[PDB]
Amino acid sequence: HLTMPYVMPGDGEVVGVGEPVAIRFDENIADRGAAEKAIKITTNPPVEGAFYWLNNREVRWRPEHFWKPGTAVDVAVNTYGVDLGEGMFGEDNVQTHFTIGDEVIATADDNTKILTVRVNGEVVKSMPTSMGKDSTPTANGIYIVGSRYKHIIMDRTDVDWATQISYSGVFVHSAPWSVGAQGHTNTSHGCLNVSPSNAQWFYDHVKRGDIVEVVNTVGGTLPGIDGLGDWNIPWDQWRAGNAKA
Ligand SMILES: [Ca+2]
Repeated sequence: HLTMPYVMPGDGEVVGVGEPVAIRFDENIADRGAAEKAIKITTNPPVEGAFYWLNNREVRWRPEHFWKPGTAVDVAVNTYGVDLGEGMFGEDNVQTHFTIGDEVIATADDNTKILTVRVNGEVVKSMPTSMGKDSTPTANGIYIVGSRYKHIIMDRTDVDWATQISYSGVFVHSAPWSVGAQGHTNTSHGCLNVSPSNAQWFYDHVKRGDIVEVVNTVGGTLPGIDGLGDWNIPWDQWRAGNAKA
């Protein structure tokens, strides 16, 4: 009858301008309103933001637009002993403080099959890419950079320099097998294939909460409730929330 909250990002982290605050509970939350009320987010410079649930256990908070670099965020999850519905009570409080770093937005345009990395509005890197085949396309939309792996076995394929950008399993990563197609032809299951050198560059130069935007593919749009797809939910839907849904 107790539920523990877990907050991301980590205390003292510097994250990108797309990073939502995430409060994840280890049990389903029946009274989302109570949970939201128990979570106090302070921003400096102050910016309006709102809660939206990605699933029964995890709520996100973010502003209407990407964060401003330098913004400091304090999160107080004051859930200890709070009634969260159906006889479940918050086990404890948790807190985090984090800050926003540089604006890093990488745009993959299916028209050019180039991923262009912009840091604070400035092009710093361009890399040929091979995106999802027509039958398995990469969805368009805004993706948030999540975890990274120097090496990972995808699921069985060994992969180097893998930067995760969706929970659905889209990564930017080393793809030595499609170097010839990069910049020319889509060959993947959905991942953004780039050269070993470019994948290592990307891995080294991004951080959690940086943004990848995919445009002009034959896919649809990445689901807002993917896990890293938050920004695809239009603000008016996000702000309205789903506490009573
Ligand atoms: Ca109850």
